[PDB]
Amino acid sequence: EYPTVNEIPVGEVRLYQIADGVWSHIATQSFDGAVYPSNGLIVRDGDELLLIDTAWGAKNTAALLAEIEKQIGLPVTRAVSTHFHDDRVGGVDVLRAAGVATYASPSTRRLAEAEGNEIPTHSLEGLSSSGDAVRFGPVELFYPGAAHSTDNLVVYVPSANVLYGGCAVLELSRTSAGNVADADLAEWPTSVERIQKHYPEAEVVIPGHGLPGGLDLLQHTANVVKA
Ligand SMILES: [Zn+2]
Ligand SMILES: [Zn+2]
Repeated sequence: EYPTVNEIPVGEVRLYQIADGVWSHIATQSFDGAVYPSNGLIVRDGDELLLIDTAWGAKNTAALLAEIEKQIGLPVTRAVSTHFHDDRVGGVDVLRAAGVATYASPSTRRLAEAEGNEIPTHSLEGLSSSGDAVRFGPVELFYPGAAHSTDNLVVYVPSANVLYGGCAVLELSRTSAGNVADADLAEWPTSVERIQKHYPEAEVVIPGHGLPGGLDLLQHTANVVKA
């Protein structure tokens, strides 16, 4: 009973319990002639919440904050954007106005600015080269290399062995790689292989869009991109 677009009223957000102290957030947005869902993550960080990614636009991100307060009731104090596109940074200004400290890699921040997308305030150090990993409260942030975008990060939650792939990871039902305009199609299968090798104990894998599954999403992603 993972929410899909037909279950999510316009401008609304649903939360889904992944594990103890780990939720995904699902919202929908228009893109290229269709309505897409997209996923973000919420992780308990002590007495606070760590947010991964906006809910794709200001409206959705406002709804996300209201839904978190209603369902969980701990303050969101920090947010990480996993790449520079609007399903990851669109809503940063809302998060900042709400008192959330926003974070992204230096590369994500530079690309966001160049694209005219919203810019997270704070730079994440130690993610500049492929294979780099840093701890950020209750998660590990990992830079696997260029894939969906040159800057894309993935997020691992050690307590629950949850791998959040963002848009570098495709849902099983995906037939195409989606928006490849900023992708490195040559490097993407290799970046996915670095994810597979780094997180062999992953039990849940959450794509940027659509249904969670297992490690199979990673192979499926490699296969689709190769084709
Ligand atoms: Zn993207
Ligand atoms: Zn996306």
